[PDB]
Amino acid sequence: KNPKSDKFKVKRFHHIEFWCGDATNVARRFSWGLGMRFSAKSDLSTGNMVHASYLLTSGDLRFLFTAPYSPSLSAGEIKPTTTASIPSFDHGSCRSFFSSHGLGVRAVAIEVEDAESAFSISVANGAIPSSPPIVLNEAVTIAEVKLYGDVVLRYVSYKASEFLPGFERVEDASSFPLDYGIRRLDHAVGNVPELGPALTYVAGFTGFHQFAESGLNSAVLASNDEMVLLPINEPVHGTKSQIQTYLEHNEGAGLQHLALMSEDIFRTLREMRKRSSIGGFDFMPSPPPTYYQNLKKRVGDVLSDDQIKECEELGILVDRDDQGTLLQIFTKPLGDRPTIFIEIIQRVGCYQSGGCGGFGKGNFSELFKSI
Amino acid sequence: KNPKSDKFKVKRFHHIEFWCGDATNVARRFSWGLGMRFSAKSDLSTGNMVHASYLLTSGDLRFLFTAPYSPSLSAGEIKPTTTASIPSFDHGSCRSFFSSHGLGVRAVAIEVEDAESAFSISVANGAIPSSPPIVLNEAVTIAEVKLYGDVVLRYVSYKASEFLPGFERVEDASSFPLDYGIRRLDHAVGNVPELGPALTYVAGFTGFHQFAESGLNSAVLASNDEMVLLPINEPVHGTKSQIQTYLEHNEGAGLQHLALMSEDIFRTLREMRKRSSIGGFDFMPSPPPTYYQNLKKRVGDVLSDDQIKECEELGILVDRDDQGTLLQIFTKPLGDRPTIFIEIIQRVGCYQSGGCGGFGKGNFSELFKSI
Ligand SMILES: CC(C)(C)n1nc(-c2ccc(Cl)cc2Cl)c(C(=O)c2ccc(S(C)(=O)=O)cc2Cl)c1O
Ligand SMILES: CC(C)(C)n1nc(-c2ccc(Cl)cc2Cl)c(C(=O)c2ccc(S(C)(=O)=O)cc2Cl)c1O
Ligand SMILES: [Fe+2]
Ligand SMILES: [Fe+2]
Repeated sequence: KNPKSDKFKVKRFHHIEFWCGDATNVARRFSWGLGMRFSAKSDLSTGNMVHASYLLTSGDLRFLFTAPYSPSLSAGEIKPTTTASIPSFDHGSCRSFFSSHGLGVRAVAIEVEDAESAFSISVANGAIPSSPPIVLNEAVTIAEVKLYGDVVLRYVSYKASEFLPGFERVEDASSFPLDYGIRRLDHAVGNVPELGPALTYVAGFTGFHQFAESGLNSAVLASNDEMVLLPINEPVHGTKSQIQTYLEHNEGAGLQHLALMSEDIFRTLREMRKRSSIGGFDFMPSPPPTYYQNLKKRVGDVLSDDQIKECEELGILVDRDDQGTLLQIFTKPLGDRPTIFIEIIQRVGCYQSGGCGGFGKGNFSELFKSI
Repeated sequence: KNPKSDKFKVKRFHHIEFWCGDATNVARRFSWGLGMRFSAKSDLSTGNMVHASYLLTSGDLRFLFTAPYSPSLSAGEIKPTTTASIPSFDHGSCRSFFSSHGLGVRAVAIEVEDAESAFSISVANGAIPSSPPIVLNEAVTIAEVKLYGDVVLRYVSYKASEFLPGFERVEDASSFPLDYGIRRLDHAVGNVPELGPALTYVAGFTGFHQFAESGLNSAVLASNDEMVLLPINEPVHGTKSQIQTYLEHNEGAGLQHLALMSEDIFRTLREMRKRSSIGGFDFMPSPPPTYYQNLKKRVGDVLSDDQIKECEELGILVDRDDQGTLLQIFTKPLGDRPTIFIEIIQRVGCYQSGGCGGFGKGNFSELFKSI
């Protein structure tokens, strides 16, 4: 069942903010690799003396890339006089986050009905406050609470093309319209040392209900309509687990993978694979000959032999459950450390029902099986 | 005149090493933007638990991109037991360099006859030692001395496709052969607060001879054959200077620009300009209508009206001196801060004579003039 126990009104995923060393180069790599458009900016050219922030958009998915300038530039500023466009930004936290964890997701942003209320309620139910609700230009309100490790859950809300006050639109010869068909964030997954408490903490302050060898135990938390999915993994050892390997290279808990829905996974993967070796993203090694042999018996009704074989061409993995089918594939790590990666997905069956077709639990032993 | 006063035998530029936050994304941006090939690597996959280093090559130009992993990975190592492939690497210095200056050049590497001797001699003539000569796998010897700010002059020497011991070749489906025609480093320029002492210091320890409004005073230091060019600028104020603007955003002295020679500047600029908005590098605003009108009188004999107008198409600036002509164009800053940039050049007239045609001093008042 889905209890619908949300403690405050949640709408949709709103954006993912990466904390980087140099925002410019990462966005520009991400843009070309993922087919994402340069749509907004906040930096020196827009009067921001604190941080450089660049927004990539594709359909409704928004990726934000941020880095700190020399503190010397804003040394005359105080919070009340700040030129930062994201009031929660902190030079030390960012440099500290980036030193300890490397390129990674700092904030999972969700749009809510009233972020002020979202923050209060959440903190009343045990959330660790990170940034208090700030009202920007009397139009947008943001707040932040701790999610897991140094990742924050960011609440955004609008009085109601615009990202945020202070961000300028790139509407231009500077924003080419790349688009490899990716459209929205499906899920955002965290790696933590202990699942239970992570779950109890997060479920405790949001009201998100459990949508709930491998080397992992996982659980999925979700909003009332199940359109915000926030899964969490923990490792398991002795008889290494790949979640532990993440925790060691990441220096503790963080965001593991960003599942990005595509309106056509075949075109998305043609386009992304054309660019792997030329500035884009590499993909995990393709499953076997045989794995494409066993899909013939199990996805039949979903997929004609033609649509199948072309999964074999693009290294797409398939899985299924009573509610539907799902097409997925995984990138290699996005940066230097073997930590955060990206998943490209498309769900068949089920607006459509959030979480349609599972998350590929099936694929594990059915890749395996083909070797 | 050129005195030929080198204190030790110098051969050619050998490589430029950038210190980055995340080496992976910068190399991958640089590769696509500049038409440079992924040729070698040293990282976790090659057994390097200390740093991730990725080599871009184009003709003879080598760009190296390096970043630190979590120190936790090599906590059991001591210098004698290190898995670093570049023995001079230091986790703190790198993170400290990167925090203070942001994306930038850490090392200007020159190949010498004997780096051990190069280091001793230089330190005997007043160089500030940075890293002592280390012999790698009984084949290559590197040493480092301070150049200016936190930039080091790196001496490399071979017992004699290989970069260095410990670097693996990417010879593969992983190293696509991009090539927009860039072939070698022409010059490497530093911005410092005071020109005199910088010059006296550097000229003092190398023996490099002086090959020697704007808002700057500059001087060019050069090797015996004048194939290694190491120019230095200082600012001038009151009656801001753009060198001062660099010094403020960079947090002091550093490397200003990398002049990259192309075997065909028109093809290099077609290819680079195709990619500006799609993961590549942006170029400074093109000079006027009129500037292309005045080239008609002054480059005539060098360039037919056809070859000229196509400078106007690509925003290429031209300049000249008795020894020859030179074609040049400048990128916008390569990273977040308005600091380091790249120059694309091609020299006509003058093997060819190092420094043929000047550095574009002429272009300054002749851009100006066209506005
Ligand atoms: C339940 C949840 C939402 C957290 N979830 N669980 C997985 C998942 C499944 C299996 C393994 Cl090993 C690891 C993960 Cl993270 C998961 C995956 O997106 C997933 C599915 C399959 C595989 S693969 C390529 O077959 O082995 C890898 C991953 Cl990472 C996911 O979302
Ligand atoms: C002598 C030396 C080797 C250091 N050198 N000097 C310049 C130079 C010339 C003029 C100004 Cl303003 C600044 C620099 Cl750095 C220089 C340039 O490569 C150069 C030439 C022209 C212009 S522009 C586009 O006309 O104004 C800008 C630059 Cl950055 C250069 O190498
Ligand atoms: Fe997933
Ligand atoms: Fe130059």
